[PDB]
Amino acid sequence: PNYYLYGTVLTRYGLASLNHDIRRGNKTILQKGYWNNGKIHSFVGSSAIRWALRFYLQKQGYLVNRVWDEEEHINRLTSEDFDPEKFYDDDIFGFALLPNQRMGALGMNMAVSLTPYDGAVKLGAKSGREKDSTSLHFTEYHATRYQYYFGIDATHLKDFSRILPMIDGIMNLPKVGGSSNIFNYPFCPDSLVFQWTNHFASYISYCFEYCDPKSKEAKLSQEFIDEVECGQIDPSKLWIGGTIVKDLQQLDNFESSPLNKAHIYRNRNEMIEALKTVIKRDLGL
Amino acid sequence: PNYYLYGTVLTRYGLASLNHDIRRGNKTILQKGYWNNGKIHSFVGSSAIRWALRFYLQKQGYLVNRVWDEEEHINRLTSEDFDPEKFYDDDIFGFALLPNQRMGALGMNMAVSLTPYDGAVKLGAKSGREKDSTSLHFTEYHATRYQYYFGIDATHLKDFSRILPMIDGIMNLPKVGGSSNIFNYPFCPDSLVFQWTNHFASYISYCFEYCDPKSKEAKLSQEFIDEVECGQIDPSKLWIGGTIVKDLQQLDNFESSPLNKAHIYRNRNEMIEALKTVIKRDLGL
Amino acid sequence: NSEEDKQYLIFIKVFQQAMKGNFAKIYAKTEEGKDPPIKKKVERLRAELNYCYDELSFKEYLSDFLVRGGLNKYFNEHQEEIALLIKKSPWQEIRIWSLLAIASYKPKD
Amino acid sequence: NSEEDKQYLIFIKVFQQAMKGNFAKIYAKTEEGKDPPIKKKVERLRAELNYCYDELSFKEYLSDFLVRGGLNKYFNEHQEEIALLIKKSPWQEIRIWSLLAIASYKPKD
Amino acid sequence: NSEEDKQYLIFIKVFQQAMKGNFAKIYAKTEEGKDPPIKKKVERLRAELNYCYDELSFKEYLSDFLVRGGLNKYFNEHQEEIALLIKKSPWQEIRIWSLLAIASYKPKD
DNA sequence: AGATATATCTACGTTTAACAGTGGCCTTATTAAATGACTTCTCCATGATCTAC
Repeated sequence: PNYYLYGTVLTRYGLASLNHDIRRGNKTILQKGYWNNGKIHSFVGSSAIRWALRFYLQKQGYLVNRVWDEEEHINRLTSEDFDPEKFYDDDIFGFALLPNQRMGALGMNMAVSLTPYDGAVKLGAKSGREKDSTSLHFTEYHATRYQYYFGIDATHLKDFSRILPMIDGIMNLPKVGGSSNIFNYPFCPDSLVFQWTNHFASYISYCFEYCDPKSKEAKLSQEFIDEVECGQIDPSKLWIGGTIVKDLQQLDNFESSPLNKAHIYRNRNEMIEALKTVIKRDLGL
Repeated sequence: PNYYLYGTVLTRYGLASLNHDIRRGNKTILQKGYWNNGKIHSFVGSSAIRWALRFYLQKQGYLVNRVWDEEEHINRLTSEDFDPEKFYDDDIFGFALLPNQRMGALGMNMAVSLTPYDGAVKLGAKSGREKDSTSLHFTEYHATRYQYYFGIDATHLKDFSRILPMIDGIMNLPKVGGSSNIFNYPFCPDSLVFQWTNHFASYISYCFEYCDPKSKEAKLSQEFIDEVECGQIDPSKLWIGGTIVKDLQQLDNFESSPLNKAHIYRNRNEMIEALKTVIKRDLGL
Repeated sequence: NSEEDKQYLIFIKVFQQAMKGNFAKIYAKTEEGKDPPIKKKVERLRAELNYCYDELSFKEYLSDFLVRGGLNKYFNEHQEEIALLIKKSPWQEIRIWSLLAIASYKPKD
Repeated sequence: NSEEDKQYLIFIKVFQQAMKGNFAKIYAKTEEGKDPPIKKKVERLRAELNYCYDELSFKEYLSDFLVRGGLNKYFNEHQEEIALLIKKSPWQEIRIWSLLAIASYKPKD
Repeated sequence: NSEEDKQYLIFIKVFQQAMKGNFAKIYAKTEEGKDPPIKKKVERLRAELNYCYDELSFKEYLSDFLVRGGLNKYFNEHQEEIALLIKKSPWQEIRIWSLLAIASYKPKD
């Protein structure tokens, strides 16, 4: 068949400055753009999470064509010819050297900020009376939960068993490129909405919304719940876990809604184990 | 094997004017921004804690590249060629020339105020008569406890034994940059939440949360415990110590809760000694 | 213009009339000497307004200044609108409006 | 809308009517061609309103001033709402509302 | 809601009914075209309420006022709540409530 | 038993006056980024010539 895995992930609450764009003057602007309701939100690029997954695969001991020398801060190639059969990163993320190119199983979108960006900035200055042009500086930061959408094609993987390490990496994502010295923002998931279906149609993209414009509440969006009510997006193929489970269970008439008969687990590890068992049963692994 | 030490410690109650922002007029603006529940919370820069740890390392042996003069108010470099193999400072905090550039072993987040900041302003005058433009001025303070989150990659240290001095310094943090003359705020911690695990997945972010507007109760949280109850963040990997232990032991059903079987020591020194023993055993020091 | 802009304009005029009253009281009380202080009074008013740190103190100072001003024709014609505007809107925005009214004070020819 | 704001507005009106009653009282008290003290009385009211030291102070004064006002229809219409508003709420906000009312009685005359 | 505020409101009503009885008594006392002294009676009531020196003073006064009011139906249905509220709570708070009731009786007639 | 007129004592006076801060200051220094990168491949149009039917 043709099985695919789609998910929208929400991160914890903390101060983040992970995606500084081209800075102006003395202030290091973090990249931002418009989103729901026309309010500016801060974005963390999908390439950063792809790099984080590559680093996870490198660290866990898998082959990985691209080796990242941490001390040299340089990237080296184990072999000049890409071999998706042998290398996990070439299998999943694809390649184009300019065969020659691969489509790439993992398809990920940007990481948006659940809460609009007010414009908070932080001043940093070099200590000591001896002050030069590089003495003081301003760094922009944001206190938000980040949400990104990803989609992978199980069939497109050259080795079907490679889907397990990618899921493990998503649940155990290493540092996402940012400023860990002064804004160490953990990108570990704390609420998932996963869909594992044979049809492609996906209705879980950015299914998270804020209760108040400046708050750490992170309630489920009305559109997603309503669409589950209406009849599509089969609850048997739905996988929701994390902190949103409590809010869903505190909703009224929850025992009667179709959300009740969907895979919901308070502990994320249990939901991941169940989804991995389902995937291994479906793909003959 | 990879190892990380994530922790969030809480400061004592007292007045705070540590991180003046811009001094708009006569008001030395204590730096602040929005936080949980959309209330303005005062902030202490993470670079301040990094500087405090640098000063602690310099004060007690522990060869460092950057020597703080304490008399000329200037920073001197023993050797411009940063050598993380020898200096503690380069090995721990990293460097950037603008060579190797390191990565930094310690990742810090900005300290947040556990209580919202209303106005907390203070007058200032200079003796009497012959008054000039410098005679009248204002200073903002804040009477709360501060909370920040930090994380070290243990394996990334060039010398694995260098993790011990940072723990000693965090337990014994010197003056954090701020108006020590007028508002002498000790940054020593009174309640610790440390976790020592072998995978990056890093919960125990700013768990300490009490709100209760103007008070000093400093209850732990509801979500963190929820997490602890659910099954992740296994208690064997958790370390809780400080005055928060007294509140924790008074909770009902604490004997049956999974939080009981975590490493809980009311005295901070005992918990720190136990954590040091565990780290030394695990890293082969 | 929308209703909020009209309310903001009446608030500006109300503050200006209050300053008119206060300056008139200053002129009457200290007619002795070459000239009563107004520029120093304006600077002190700005310093007091910038001193206010939260909603309670700033609203206290604003109400005290408003009553000290005297009869307020602009605040006569619009009771409920301006009262609700003062109570509801965040105190910082009221501070901007008061400072703008201060800077916009047209002297009486 | 926002019935708390409605109660606040009707409290402003109640205080205005009470001050109207006290103005009628002082106008009745004065005799001959002497100028009835109104500016003096208003300044005295403002000074006593500013002078207060929490709870019992200025709440006793609020109640006494309302009684001195006499028959007040706006307070007649709404008993429980204004009674609860006076018993509850921090006294400083009630002072803000009363001061506003001082500045917003002048629309009546 | 908020049962203590219920006690406060029923105390307000009890005081209003007692003063209604007192007003009926004094209206009965007067005869022929002289204006029955009521505004003067209200002033006397306020002055006697203001005059007190804690505990026994103003408590004997409130009891005597309730007695001279006559039969109080609300007091009849709410004996225990009113008595417990009177015995407890600072006497200044009860005086403030009584003054609010003094200004709260007009909608009765 | 039903319908109706009558009787009920204080009370009063409930502050008069004058003021509702006078002065002086409303930040002094300094720094206003430090680096390096500024697409990456291919996909050509047209005519002479070779060659198969």
